[PDB]
Amino acid sequence: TQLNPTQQTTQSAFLATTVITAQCHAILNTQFTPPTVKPDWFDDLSKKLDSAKLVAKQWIDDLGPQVSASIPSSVINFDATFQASIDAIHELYKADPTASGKDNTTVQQASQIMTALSSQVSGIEATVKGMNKELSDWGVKMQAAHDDLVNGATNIQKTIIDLQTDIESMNNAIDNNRAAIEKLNKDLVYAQVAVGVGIFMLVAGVALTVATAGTAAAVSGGIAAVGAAGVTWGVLQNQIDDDYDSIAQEQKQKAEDQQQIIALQGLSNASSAVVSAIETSTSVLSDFETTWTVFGNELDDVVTKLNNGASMQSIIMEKVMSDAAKNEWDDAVELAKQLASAKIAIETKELAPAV
Ligand SMILES: C[As](C)(=O)[O-]
Repeated sequence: TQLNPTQQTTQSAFLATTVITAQCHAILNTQFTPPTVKPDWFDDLSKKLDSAKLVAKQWIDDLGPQVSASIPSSVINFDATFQASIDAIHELYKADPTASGKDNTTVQQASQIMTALSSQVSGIEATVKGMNKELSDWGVKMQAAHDDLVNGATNIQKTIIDLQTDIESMNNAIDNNRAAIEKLNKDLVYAQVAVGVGIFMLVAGVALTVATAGTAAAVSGGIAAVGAAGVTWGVLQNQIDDDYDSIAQEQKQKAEDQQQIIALQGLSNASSAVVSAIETSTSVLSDFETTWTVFGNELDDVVTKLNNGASMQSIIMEKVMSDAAKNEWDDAVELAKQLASAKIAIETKELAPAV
């Protein structure tokens, strides 16, 4: 069975911010080690990686947990007043089911109940919008760091005239792998069934050189995918194998220092993935804001109707007052509670393509 509209935007928004977190961890799992003879460009490119890692940590340590928690708590924290409000309206109707007219006290109370509930929705709208603005601002900083890393690698790669053909091959495989991993994550974000509570993050370094992480001239690109009880470590290995198997063979033909230069775009695999995840999050956070805006305007419509002389009878038939809406809301709250307490596992490994 499928997610109802409020469930869908709740879950999608939350999973998308969880992908940002996963890819920030992937940035932190990106690394490279100088060759035995450290070249002119190493320190400056390393600083650019450090800058990307710094921005990643701001999300992991501060902004991320706050944005991600705001999505379910907006639903959870609205529940008590929403229920009491709808119950009060039902009770008003039961006591005076023919009440109509702006001077009728039942109408007046119903109007005041829905006006106050709408004012609460407007506050929630602003809260979500503010969160999406904080994400936006942070994402500008991450984009800057990403662009600087990309451009740094690109300029270095231009200066070694012999390797241009191998760099092209590596960067084709890198683009292929990025796209494949991105699809795994986007598929989850946009899934239309309940993900459950077994949500996890798979974070890998990917050897792009013969030299393993920590040894001279090594390059380790980062990848991450979110899944739930569908991503697996075996799936990630088969993709790495699919995309990089041939590059791993080619890299063995090259000197250690050369393999490193060929792999330098890998240092921004993780940050390109974070940039994509920022894109997706901004979109589904707008969808989530829209969930609240729609609801707010529905309540406003009830207020307008009452003030123009509508009967309570006409109001009790509206969508917001209906049994279906109550049951969808109740299901959205439950979904949101499960997300808010979900304990998201992080598993970290170092992977290499096949030989
Ligand atoms: C009451 As609602 C935010 O699920 O439309």
